[PDB]
Amino acid sequence: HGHIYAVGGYDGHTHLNSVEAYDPETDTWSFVAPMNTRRSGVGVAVLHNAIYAAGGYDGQDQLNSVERYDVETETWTFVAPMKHRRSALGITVHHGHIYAVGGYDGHTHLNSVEAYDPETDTWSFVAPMNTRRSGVGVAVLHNAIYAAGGYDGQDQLNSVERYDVETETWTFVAPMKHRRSALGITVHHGHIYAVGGYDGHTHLNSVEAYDPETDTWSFVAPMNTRRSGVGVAVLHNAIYAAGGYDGQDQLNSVERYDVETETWTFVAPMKHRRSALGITVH
Ligand SMILES: [Ca+2]
Ligand SMILES: [Ca+2]
Ligand SMILES: [Ca+2]
Repeated sequence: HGHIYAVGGYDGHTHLNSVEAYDPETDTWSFVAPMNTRRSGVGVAVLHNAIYAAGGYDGQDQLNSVERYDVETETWTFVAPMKHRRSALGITVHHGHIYAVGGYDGHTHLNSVEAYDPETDTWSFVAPMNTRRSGVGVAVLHNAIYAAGGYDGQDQLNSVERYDVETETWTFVAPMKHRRSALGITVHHGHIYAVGGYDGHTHLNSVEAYDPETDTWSFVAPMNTRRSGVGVAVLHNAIYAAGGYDGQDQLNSVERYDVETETWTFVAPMKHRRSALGITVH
């Protein structure tokens, strides 16, 4: 449907159940049906033409609940809950399944990983990561899921792991040049883009890109704004960075990276400021 969906987050006072969608044809945001549950630190993905919002924090607990938006009915419906409560988890989709990666359960930072089967409406565990990671960024590239950065309970991480769906286990790949917790992670062309985050000292406007052909990370032009708790997605050959936290304020601004001009430019802001939001393209 070629729209960017911005899901939940925290606006500085409220944990949001609000959802809005960006139309690139008109450069405008409009609101969507709100979720059943408030969710900051939420993970979101699209599976068989529906948007899933998994985990997060509702203002009182970390969540194992998971809800599913159908664009036709404009309704959010709960599906089976995750086995682990997870805020600041990563969420992605591979081979018809949703993968919930890491996160924080209210006491522990998780290395556990669970997969959702929409045909049986059940979650199952898969291989845990080598490293515990909340505030992790995930994405899929070819036959693998990548988990980059995050926070292991005491350190912000620059390490990066790859889940090979054939070997069914996680292995380390080249680390990021910067440590990044609460970063955004997305895939463009054949590369993984790591966007923003927090390095233990400041909130980052920097960006770097992973080439699987060479197992190396390289510099890309930084964004105009520092953003941890940012959501990122690709739409029509451009990368969008929406929301986050610049070190002082939750953000409603949105920037778009053009790969030709290597330039970030602001587009229309969202109606709500959202740190620790989910962002996906539907
Ligand atoms: Ca057009
Ligand atoms: Ca089916
Ligand atoms: Ca190759």
